[PDB]
Amino acid sequence: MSLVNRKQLEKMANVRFRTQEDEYVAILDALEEYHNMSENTVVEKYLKLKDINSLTDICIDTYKKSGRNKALKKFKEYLVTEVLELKNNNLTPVEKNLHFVWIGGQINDTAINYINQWKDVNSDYNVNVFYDSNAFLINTLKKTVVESAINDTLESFRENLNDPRFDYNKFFRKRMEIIYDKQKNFINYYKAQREENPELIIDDIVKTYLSNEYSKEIDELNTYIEESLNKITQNSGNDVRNFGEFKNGESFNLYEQELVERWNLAAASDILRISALKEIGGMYLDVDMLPGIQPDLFESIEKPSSVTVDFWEMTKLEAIMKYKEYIPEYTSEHFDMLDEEVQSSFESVLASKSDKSEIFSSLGDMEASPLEVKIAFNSKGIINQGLISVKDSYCSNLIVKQIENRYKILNNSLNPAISEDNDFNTTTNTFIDSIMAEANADNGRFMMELGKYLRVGFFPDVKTTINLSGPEAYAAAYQDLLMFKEGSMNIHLIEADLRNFEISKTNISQSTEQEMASLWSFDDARAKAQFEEYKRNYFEG
Ligand SMILES: O=c1ccn([C@@H]2O[C@H](COP(=O)(O)OP(=O)(O)O)[C@@H](O)[C@H]2O)c(=O)[nH]1
Ligand SMILES: OC[C@H]1O[C@H](O)[C@H](O)[C@@H](O)[C@@H]1O
Ligand SMILES: [Mn+2]
Repeated sequence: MSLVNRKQLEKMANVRFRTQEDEYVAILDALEEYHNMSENTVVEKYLKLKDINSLTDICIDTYKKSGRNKALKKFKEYLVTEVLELKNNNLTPVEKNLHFVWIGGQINDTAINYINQWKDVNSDYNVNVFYDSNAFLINTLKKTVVESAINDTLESFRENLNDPRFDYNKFFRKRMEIIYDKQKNFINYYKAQREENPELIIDDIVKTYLSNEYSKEIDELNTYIEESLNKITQNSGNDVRNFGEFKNGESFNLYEQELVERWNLAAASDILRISALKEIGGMYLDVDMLPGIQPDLFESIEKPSSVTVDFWEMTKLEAIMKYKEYIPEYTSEHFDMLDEEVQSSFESVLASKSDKSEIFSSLGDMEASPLEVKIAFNSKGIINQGLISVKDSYCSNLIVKQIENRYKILNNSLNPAISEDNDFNTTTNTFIDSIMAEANADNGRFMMELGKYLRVGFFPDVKTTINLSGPEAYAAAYQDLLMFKEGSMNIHLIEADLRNFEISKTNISQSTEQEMASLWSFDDARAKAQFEEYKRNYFEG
């Protein structure tokens, strides 16, 4: 399963009676010396593969009317196969680090209780829980602002709360306008202050703002900052403000854009996590992820037919937490819908086990390609809630580059829109017009997905983050890898290509309670339920 030799290819692209051009002879040359490269690093072999590819597309280019073009194009495919061979066969130890991120406010007990499960079965792994010591008040800032906007929109309706269609669609639309205006009022303040006193940290600007505009007590905010700092210190805290390579890189301004202006802590988390992986190596996990259940644990209990495979994965966890109680206040919602007979079997199995290690598996020694970042999977494809990479992996670099390039395209259209000082609607329309003018056949779908950006976290079903800093940057990077290029914007890879980068399902339990509620986004059914709750509160409060 090695790949084609110098004269093995030379008989493949043999065209009768016609001379061998310089750029063709370069392919063969580079190909032979690749086979003498069993001294070189895994990266050096990829870069030799990239170049053979860069010479082959340059041979075709110059000779559009060449008989070699059929074999020259079949060779380009053999090169892809070889990357996949280079990746799977040449594995190095993954650094024993677990990376979590919680930024924007205090860490809640739930996250720590999830994190501690990883701690309890991975004593040989170092754990970082990343926080930003300048920015404990963003979550407070957003919540105050959203609630102020909730109350203002309801003040607008009220005499029309009954009817007709002052429905949940209309509410979130109006609320968006108010939110935009408040956010832009804060952003303007932030920038006025940073220009005046460049020494002021995020939280200083924020608490002064909350005091001036929402009558919050600075003393209580200060107390909150001090408690949050103490709590994260007690829990493997690691400060973004001491991560120097991150502070000084080209992604820090983007990270702050998301933190300070957009209040999207998931997008800020996306930008930081890949950088942690690039700089330290190891395994990244969202705080709503729990260890993998032992393969042979529930092997005696059979999934009944009246149950989703995903319902079953949820119940497996809930049965562990009902009987072993590892995580307090874990839901039993789905477990309780089972039979007597089926609930009995779970207790009976969760009985013969005494150690947490008989329930949850350990990561132990892991290995990956110096080329790759491994990514978790769910039914909708790849997902960056789990990631594995060795320090300075080739992909970690390609993913960083993808994210920065995606932001460069966004900010190029967004910023001129914003720096005209208009309301939500006009700014949206200018922004979209601009995105539309810069769109082309290469970046089309991605551009369509960018136009909802001003609404992220504030309106139902707005997922822009996925295309900017999330899973799509990862797919683009894998395509960069497999196509010997950089800057893919048009994803043509299918499921089978991406499967090469999967973390095995046994290493993570993804079907957790906290996974089932998104911190940066919300669907329509949730938006409807929220609307109705807010009306009641307004009526009763
Ligand atoms: O206030 C917040 C909210 C989210 N996050 C980060 O964003 C990640 C993704 O959150 P979530 O799992 O809700 O996103 P989802 O899986 O629904 O896309 C979390 O794990 C945290 O790392 C954060 O740091 N602070
Ligand atoms: O990229 C946006 C989000 O996408 C995914 O759903 C991940 O669960 C989360 O870690 C990330 O923040
Ligand atoms: Mn999640």
